[PDB]
Amino acid sequence: GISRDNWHKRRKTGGKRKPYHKKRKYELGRPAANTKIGPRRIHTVRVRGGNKKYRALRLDVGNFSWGSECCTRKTRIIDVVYNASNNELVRTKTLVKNCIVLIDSTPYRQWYESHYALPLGRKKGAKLTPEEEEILNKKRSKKIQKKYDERKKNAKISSLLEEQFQQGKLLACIASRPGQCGRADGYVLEGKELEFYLRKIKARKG
Amino acid sequence: ARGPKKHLKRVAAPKHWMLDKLTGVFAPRPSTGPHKLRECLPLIIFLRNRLKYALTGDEVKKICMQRFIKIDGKVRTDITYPAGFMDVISIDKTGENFRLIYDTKGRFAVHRITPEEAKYKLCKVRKIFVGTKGIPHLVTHDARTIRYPDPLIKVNDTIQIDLETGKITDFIKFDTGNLCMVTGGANLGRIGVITNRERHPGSFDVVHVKDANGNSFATRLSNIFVIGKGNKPWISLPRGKGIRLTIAEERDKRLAAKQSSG
Amino acid sequence: KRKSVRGCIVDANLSVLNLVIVKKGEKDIPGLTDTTVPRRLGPKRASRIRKLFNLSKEDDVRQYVVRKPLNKEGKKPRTKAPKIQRLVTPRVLQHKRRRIALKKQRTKKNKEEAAEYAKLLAKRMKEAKEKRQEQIAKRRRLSSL
RNA sequence: CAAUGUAGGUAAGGGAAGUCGGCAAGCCGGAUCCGUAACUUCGGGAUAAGGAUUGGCUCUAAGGGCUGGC
RNA sequence: ACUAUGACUCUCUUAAGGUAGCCAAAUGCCUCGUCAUCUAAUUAGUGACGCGCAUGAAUGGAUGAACGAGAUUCCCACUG
RNA sequence: UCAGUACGAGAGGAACCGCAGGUUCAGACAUUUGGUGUAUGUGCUUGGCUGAGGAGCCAAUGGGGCGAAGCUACCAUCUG
RNA sequence: UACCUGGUUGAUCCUGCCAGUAGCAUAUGCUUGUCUCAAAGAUUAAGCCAUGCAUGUCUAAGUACGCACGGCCGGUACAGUGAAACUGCGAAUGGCUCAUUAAAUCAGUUAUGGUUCCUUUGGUCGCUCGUACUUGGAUAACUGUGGUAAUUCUAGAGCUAAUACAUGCCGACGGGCGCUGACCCCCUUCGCGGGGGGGAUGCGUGCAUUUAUCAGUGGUGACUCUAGAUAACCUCGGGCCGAUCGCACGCCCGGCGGCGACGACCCAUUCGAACGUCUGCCCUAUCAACUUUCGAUGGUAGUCGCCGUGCCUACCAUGGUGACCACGGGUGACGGGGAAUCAGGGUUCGAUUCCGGAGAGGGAGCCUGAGAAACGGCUACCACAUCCAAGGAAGGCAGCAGGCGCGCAAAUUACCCACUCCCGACCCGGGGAGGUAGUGACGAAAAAUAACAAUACAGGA
RNA sequence: CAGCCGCGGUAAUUCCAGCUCCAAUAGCGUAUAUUAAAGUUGCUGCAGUUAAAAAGCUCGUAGUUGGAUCUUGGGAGCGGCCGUCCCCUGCUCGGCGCCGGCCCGAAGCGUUUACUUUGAAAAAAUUAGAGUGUUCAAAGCAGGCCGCCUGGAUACCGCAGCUAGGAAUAAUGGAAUAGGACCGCGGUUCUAUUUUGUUGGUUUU
RNA sequence: GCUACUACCGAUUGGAUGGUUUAGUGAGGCCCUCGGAUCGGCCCCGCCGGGGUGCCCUGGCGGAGCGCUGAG
Ligand SMILES: [Mg+2]
Ligand SMILES: [Mg+2]
Ligand SMILES: [Mg+2]
Ligand SMILES: [Mg+2]
Ligand SMILES: [Mg+2]
Ligand SMILES: [Mg+2]
Ligand SMILES: [Mg+2]
Ligand SMILES: [Mg+2]
Ligand SMILES: [Mg+2]
Ligand SMILES: [Mg+2]
Ligand SMILES: [Mg+2]
Ligand SMILES: [Mg+2]
Ligand SMILES: [Mg+2]
Ligand SMILES: [Mg+2]
Ligand SMILES: [Mg+2]
Ligand SMILES: [Mg+2]
Ligand SMILES: [Mg+2]
Ligand SMILES: [Mg+2]
Ligand SMILES: [Mg+2]
Ligand SMILES: [Mg+2]
Ligand SMILES: [Mg+2]
Ligand SMILES: [Mg+2]
Ligand SMILES: [Mg+2]
Ligand SMILES: [Mg+2]
Ligand SMILES: [Mg+2]
Ligand SMILES: [Mg+2]
Ligand SMILES: [Mg+2]
Ligand SMILES: [Mg+2]
Ligand SMILES: [Mg+2]
Ligand SMILES: [Mg+2]
Ligand SMILES: [Mg+2]
Ligand SMILES: [Mg+2]
Ligand SMILES: [Mg+2]
Ligand SMILES: [Mg+2]
Ligand SMILES: [Mg+2]
Ligand SMILES: [Mg+2]
Ligand SMILES: [Mg+2]
Ligand SMILES: [Mg+2]
Ligand SMILES: [Mg+2]
Ligand SMILES: [Mg+2]
Ligand SMILES: [Mg+2]
Ligand SMILES: [Mg+2]
Ligand SMILES: [Mg+2]
Ligand SMILES: [Mg+2]
Ligand SMILES: [Mg+2]
Repeated sequence: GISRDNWHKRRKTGGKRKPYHKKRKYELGRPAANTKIGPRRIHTVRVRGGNKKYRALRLDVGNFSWGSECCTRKTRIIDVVYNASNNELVRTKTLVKNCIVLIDSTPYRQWYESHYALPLGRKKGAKLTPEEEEILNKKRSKKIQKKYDERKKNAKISSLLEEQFQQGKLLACIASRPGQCGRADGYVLEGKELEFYLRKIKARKG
Repeated sequence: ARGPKKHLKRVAAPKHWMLDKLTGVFAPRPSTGPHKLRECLPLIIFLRNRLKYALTGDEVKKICMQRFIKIDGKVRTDITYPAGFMDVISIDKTGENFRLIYDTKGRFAVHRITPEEAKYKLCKVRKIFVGTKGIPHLVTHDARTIRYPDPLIKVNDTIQIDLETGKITDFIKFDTGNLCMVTGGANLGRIGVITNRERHPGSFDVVHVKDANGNSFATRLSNIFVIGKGNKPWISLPRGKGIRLTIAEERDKRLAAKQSSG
Repeated sequence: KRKSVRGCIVDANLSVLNLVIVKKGEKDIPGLTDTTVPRRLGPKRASRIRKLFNLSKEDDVRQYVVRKPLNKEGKKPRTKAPKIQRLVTPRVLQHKRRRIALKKQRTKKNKEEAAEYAKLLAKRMKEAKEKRQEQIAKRRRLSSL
């Protein structure tokens, strides 16, 4: 099989190694998972010692996290945008670690709205006819007004994130190894790092 | 090799068991246990080779299957269970508790004691692990995991347990002045006061000792076993006191003993 | 192991056909229909016996079970029954009480043990704080000296 | 729109057995990238031999001028 | 001092008597010389042998890379 | 097949009627396989020419694939 | 016991070699009465094998409706044996050999703060807030039809279990702890306010798991250690929180109960295993420069993998070794512990009963398993072999005996688990491991084949 | 025949026989690899004018070896002029404690190798070796008193690695365009933190 | 000159053995995406019991969509 070993290659000096044994079962590698976007399909793997490994192949959602507000949520995986390893992980829609996916802003806009009583997104022009979000933002009691007005002091948000929210889509980085755990969990890109990757995309575009 | 070895040759057994050259090809392989393969003594050996009650395995099997013997306050029917140092092999029919302690030579000695003092034993602790809910756990040399101990029980200490319950009663701290059995290597079965402790990062720390007769000797911690406050023991010690007298002193005493026997 | 067999597709290139008569037709065949053979066994495990005969959870099976006779020369006639499996019997009920009193025991151990550790530890901190108060009185003396 | 010719073509299997004789026809052919022995007047031999690639469509990048580190 | 041969010597004939090298070659009758290789099989071809009917030294001898619309023999691929 | 027989010490070893097939030769035919193929039948395609698309043409049979009919081969088949 | 002698010459003295001398193996020759130990098809051919055996196993306690044996007190299961078959565990050890392989294996030395572990031992095992007085359905063994030329080859019809496979609750569990919070109260103020509390309803509410942010009980030389707080996440090809089993049978105007067996997820443990560090190996120059896009030396990001690393992928950088003998070629080289020899220095050997490695015709590939890239497990191709009704079948002694062949060159198809130990579900089974005899002048130890007296004789104090 | 020198050509101490005699004795002979002998591969330990032998000469990087020079002495007590025992670092927390100071103990730091001494650490088996009447011995690790008594030791174990002592011999640095030491003075910039009875913030000291 | 033995060159693009490799073809596993012989399960109606209060739950006899859906 795909052996992992040093012996198959040269020494530092250049001399060639004569092999002293045939291939062993510990000198073992395995085929890459390459889990793609789609409706759930995870195959399980026996390994050494009778252990388990949930190798993902298709994967629709992930438990993506917003780190600053500390409000992680399970969300459908909409699209792969960019991949630093090989542009072919961008070209062919294939999920791996360090994949820059996109996600639906709405749950984040919804949570902040519940917390601070402020708007998130809402392109300049649209207004809620149901009035449920404004009813939620208004009608505060006296006791609870001290709390929410004080929250307004730290209820500021960045323009760069807010502009995407207006658009609706957050950049997310996968962290969990799907071929390991069977999940495609990750964390949203933020701030200066985000300006960087947009600068790199601006450069890749040229 | 595709895995672990199940047999043992008669010669590879450690010589400090004093196994002979010519009776047979094999030695009895210890099952895994609380004690390492090379520091331990099989029950069959303590019985036939050492105690000499039974000649063959059929007689050991029937005596073992009567179930009188109770190792560390719990019944054990695996004949190659490694009963080790300070380990009280108790027999009920005879009314005879023995404790496995070392002679002046590396070997063990037949040091009988009464059942009253023989009724408890000692255990050196190796490491303090913090448990699943802020619950301190301990780990001894013989694999007993005791939880909720005092934080004051520390790294090189000992504890005076109870065989019936399996719970720490008291403990003796590693400090200057304490007695110390040497439990491995060249000075194996020596006894002496802790005169000085010499630190070494990386390579492990040396302990300088002074014999009752002023004969200094050093030893590394792995082969160390704390045994009492000051130079005064709380336990029964072998005849000899782990002294390891010299060849000249043995020539005089052994020879004189031959002269006394006549 | 790799072995050669023949294909499922039927033709004259065959030696046998094992045939199972499903529906009993017009004529009456003497070899087959006349000699009746019963089914050797019925549910063995009591739980499938319970599903079989719709018996309740509480009542006894021993009463309803059929037992076929045994009889030949020399020996007396006998009847051999099955091992009642899944029987809620006084012994098993004792086992049931047993695990719960043992669970009582592990819960008793965990609780008494945590309270004992809390007392020993809180007492240790009380003496350590008193000795620190002693260190502080020595601390004011040491600074004044 | 027959034979005979003259000049053109193509053929399963076999592959010079035909024949004074591979005569004639046929195989090979241009470029890039590898690789290239015997011998030698040491200049050659040399496109030696021997291999691989080659289309369409859609993109990136590197090389220049002129005026007031741009 | 096996036979053969003749290192060596003499003589007749002419003014000496084929030295170095080479071959059954484009030069050899008898001749398809004999042996080996190349073929299932070879009067051809190639490498040694030499008694050379009648080899041979500027009437030039021997070799020798590159070149030849030069003469023959064999092998690969290829083909009416 | 007759026949492992007659004959002959053995080794060895037939012949006559019947049956199944073959070689060579001659005379026909073309159901099937193959060949041919400018029905210039039909896709593809190189260079150019008709403003572009579409539909087409020239390059001495432009080139390459597959191919009807018809002629036709111990290279298919039949009969003597 | 740190030793030399003959030989070139007409004779002498030298350098100098040849032959002698004594050990240690292998073979063969001749001879041979006793007793105690004892090697034994490596050297050629990692050439080929007919035959037999060499690993199986059951408790009172996983499964009995075959009387196949068995108490007679039954009809309110089962006294008790039990072929068989399912279940479970093991068969990765031992054994045999030394062809390959030259900083590799090995030795010593350390490290895993970079890891896994069937089992053994010890900790945990009504911590979840939401039919359990116990659920579901096959299947074998059995009976009855058969098939083949041929395999311990097997098909169809009737059936049936579980500590196999599936589903799943009330319970303890009665509430807490975070958040939500209609509304309510107190205080203060002209009131908004400002201060203090509560509060319907809802969300969460075990261990284990995964990701992110915040802070610093017990450790360390130093942890991104240990532990804590919050947000939440969790594959149905479902993780745990016992749908088992045996021995006694008690105690409370059917309720509480014992001692075990077995099976459980996680944590420690043991046997150890596995990667790395340091230093050390024989001949050769008639081998002086080597490596590279098929990774050579670094870097960045990933893949795989239990982690660290060109292990693998992609993009950059252009490095690394060399007269201190690299590189390449040889080795009649598995390594070591050791043996022989000796004054002191040294020289050669070491397949071989202990350790480590590799291997079972050649190479390759894989299922199953905690553990195998297994060879007395499978699938190919190659080499070789065995039968056929012509379609097909089956194969591997570098296990033991024994045999072919090679050779100068090497043993009886013996007996036994009684000793030593090992396996298994085990108080009961098995063991060509092992032991025991037979042959055996490789060799070691001790020890007969005559001793004495008296008579003659020859000699001597 | 004879490993070699040599024997055998008619009195053969050398052949074939007999007669004797020698060595070793249940063992000896023959062959081959191999070892001491070999100061004939030599580091200890060879040769090199003439027996075999020095490049025709000089230059030359690695390799190998390299002058001299720096700490000698001192104090108290000791033994038969002589020898030996006792001593020859420095720079936050407590008691030999004594009347803030002094000393000691402890923690941390030390310009650096080779060299030498210790310990630990080393798998057993083997070797040497203590003990031990296998009837001696070769062997084994057992045995011995008439219930008891004992043994079942020990040494060597290269090389490299570690551990603490010693500092003569051999390296190696240091202050020379003084950007040189001590111990001090004052700025510029940055802060460990203590602070003003209680709510908050800063600079100072 | 004669007798015997030993290595050497030597046409035969000589032959025979292994050993690294370049290039064509390339069985067969392992992995993946489809596939779905075949065998279920649920629901749907008609003919009937048992329990409940014209409606809810169960077992049989027929059909068929296979309405949905599973192992494979
Ligand atoms: Mg043709
Ligand atoms: Mg053709
Ligand atoms: Mg002709
Ligand atoms: Mg021709
Ligand atoms: Mg031509
Ligand atoms: Mg040419
Ligand atoms: Mg010729
Ligand atoms: Mg001439
Ligand atoms: Mg001319
Ligand atoms: Mg002329
Ligand atoms: Mg001429
Ligand atoms: Mg020529
Ligand atoms: Mg006949
Ligand atoms: Mg036709
Ligand atoms: Mg045609
Ligand atoms: Mg067009
Ligand atoms: Mg055609
Ligand atoms: Mg002489
Ligand atoms: Mg002379
Ligand atoms: Mg000399
Ligand atoms: Mg000699
Ligand atoms: Mg022999
Ligand atoms: Mg005799
Ligand atoms: Mg052999
Ligand atoms: Mg050998
Ligand atoms: Mg083995
Ligand atoms: Mg070898
Ligand atoms: Mg050794
Ligand atoms: Mg070994
Ligand atoms: Mg090794
Ligand atoms: Mg092997
Ligand atoms: Mg195999
Ligand atoms: Mg066998
Ligand atoms: Mg095996
Ligand atoms: Mg063999
Ligand atoms: Mg036995
Ligand atoms: Mg055997
Ligand atoms: Mg004589
Ligand atoms: Mg000598
Ligand atoms: Mg020598
Ligand atoms: Mg001379
Ligand atoms: Mg000379
Ligand atoms: Mg000179
Ligand atoms: Mg000279
Ligand atoms: Mg000097």
